Amino acid sequence: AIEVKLANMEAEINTLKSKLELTNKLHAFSMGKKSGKKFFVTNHERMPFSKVKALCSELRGTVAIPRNAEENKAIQEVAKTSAFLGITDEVTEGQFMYVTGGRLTYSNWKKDEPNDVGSGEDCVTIVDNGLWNDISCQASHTAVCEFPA
Amino acid sequence: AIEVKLANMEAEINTLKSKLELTNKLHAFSMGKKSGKKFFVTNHERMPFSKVKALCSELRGTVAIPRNAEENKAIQEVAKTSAFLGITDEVTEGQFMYVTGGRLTYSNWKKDEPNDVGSGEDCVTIVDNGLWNDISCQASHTAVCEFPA
Amino acid sequence: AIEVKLANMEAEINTLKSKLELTNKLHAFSMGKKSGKKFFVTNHERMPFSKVKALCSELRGTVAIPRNAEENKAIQEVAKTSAFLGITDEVTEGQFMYVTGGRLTYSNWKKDEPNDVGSGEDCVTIVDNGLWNDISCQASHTAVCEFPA
Ligand SMILES: OC[C@H]1O[C@H](O[C@@H]2[C@H](O)[C@@H](O)O[C@H](CO)[C@H]2O)[C@@H](O)[C@@H](O)[C@@H]1O
Ligand SMILES: OC[C@H]1O[C@H](O[C@@H]2[C@H](O)[C@@H](O)O[C@H](CO)[C@H]2O)[C@@H](O)[C@@H](O)[C@@H]1O
Ligand SMILES: OC[C@H]1O[C@H](O[C@@H]2[C@H](O)[C@@H](O)O[C@H](CO)[C@H]2O)[C@@H](O)[C@@H](O)[C@@H]1O
Ligand SMILES: [Ca+2]
Ligand SMILES: [Ca+2]
Ligand SMILES: [Ca+2]
Ligand SMILES: [Ca+2]
Ligand SMILES: [Ca+2]
Ligand SMILES: [Ca+2]
Ligand SMILES: [Ca+2]
Ligand SMILES: [Ca+2]
Ligand SMILES: [Ca+2]
Ligand SMILES: [Cl-]
Ligand SMILES: [Cl-]
Ligand SMILES: [Cl-]
Repeated sequence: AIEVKLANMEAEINTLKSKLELTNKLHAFSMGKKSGKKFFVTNHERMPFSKVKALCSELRGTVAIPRNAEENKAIQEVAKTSAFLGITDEVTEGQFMYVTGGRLTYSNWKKDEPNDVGSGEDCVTIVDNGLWNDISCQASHTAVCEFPA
Repeated sequence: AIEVKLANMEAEINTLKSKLELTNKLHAFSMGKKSGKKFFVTNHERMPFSKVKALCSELRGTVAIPRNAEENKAIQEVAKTSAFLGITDEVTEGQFMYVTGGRLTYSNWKKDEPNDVGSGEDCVTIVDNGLWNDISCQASHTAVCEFPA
Repeated sequence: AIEVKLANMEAEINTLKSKLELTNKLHAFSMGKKSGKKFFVTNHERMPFSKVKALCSELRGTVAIPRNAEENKAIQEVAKTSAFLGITDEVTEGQFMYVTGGRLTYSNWKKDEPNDVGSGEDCVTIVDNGLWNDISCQASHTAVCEFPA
């Protein structure tokens, strides 16, 4: 009896795990995730980079990072307003790196940017037309997270 | 070994619990939930107050209640059209109360409202410009639910 | 110990099942699901019919099929642009059938359609009028999946 009950429960667990994964798939789809593409999403809340990072991490994602022009446009249409990207030049000034590791491949800087103005600007925001502007990490911008393809 | 399988099952259940909690958090975030703020959702369906209550209750939420101007604006944006609020004077005519209990504090009544017109109006709808009007609970208005912060 | 823990885990599993059902209801409501009505969802991606069937199949739904004018309008509004319907005449030219099986009840063909132009047209797209046109299954149109009422 006990070995049988346990086996049956193990089967119920497998089914439940698959059903949750399905729920996750349907949700991503409803929010616009394209086949074979990363899922970008926002709650339209503006906050400092430290909070965006903590927030996306809490949902098991990361701050949105455009790896090419196509993902840049995707993040642009999701954000609507100015949003932080998971890129900073905190280690060596001018050397932008992804918060998940590695040197910057694709970039879409605005005219006269990055300019590290004032006391300094080590974070990055995607703004109007999808162009980039380095900004203070302490400034508040829209939180956009990315989840794997 | 029975005991080893039971321990694995405890681990599988805990993992499931944590992933479902994550699914709930990601969904709220995608629906616009701001940090430390309750969030609002609607399917844009219009129905009598009693139905809205049942529906929200069934989702472990409650008909939306504006506790301040920010929340009121947020509800207004989600709704898009006239929607019921979790406020009524059903228990004692003239004394509006929250469906979850307590006398109404913050309010945003249109001029000359509430007016309990006709045979009476004991429900409340957020309408044009986000102002409020008491209306018959039997009329159909947009169902908007609120969930905890 | 053994038996008590097993009984607890059974209640844990049942509790999880109820919670996930709850999450699915909340998600459906946010996706726009109207009471007792089937609902349509899209990620706004355009792709060939085969990829639409595959994508909807993964999510345990089916390619959208309008059964009457009301459902046909619902699909139109969700898609916004041309979208494939779960209808084709791939089996027998001239004879449209549902992908779920069966001959065509409701139809909303644009004048002179279906015409199987040029090399051939075995799929159907609901256009920007709500009307239908048979088109190549290899063409890319918006993916709209359907879930039960
Ligand atoms: O110091 C912040 C930022 O200021 C300047 O850019 C302006 C801002 O991004 C914002 O206020 O919008 C303006 C356009 O409406 C934009 O010019 C630049 O000096 C920039 O380099 C700097 O990071
Ligand atoms: O905004 C005024 C009032 O409008 C609607 O009710 C109407 C009025 O009470 C009045 O003019 O009589 C009409 C029927 O003869 C009635 O429709 C409602 O929206 C009401 O709640 C509102 O206060
Ligand atoms: O609305 C008619 C027809 O339009 C589109 O196809 C075009 C026509 O078949 C025709 O004029 O020739 C064109 C190629 O030279 C062709 O694109 C399609 O929407 C078709 O399905 C429709 O029947
Ligand atoms: Ca620096
Ligand atoms: Ca810098
Ligand atoms: Ca700058
Ligand atoms: Ca009364
Ligand atoms: Ca009254
Ligand atoms: Ca009134
Ligand atoms: Ca054919
Ligand atoms: Ca054909
Ligand atoms: Ca045609
Ligand atoms: Cl900075
Ligand atoms: Cl009433
Ligand atoms: Cl074809």
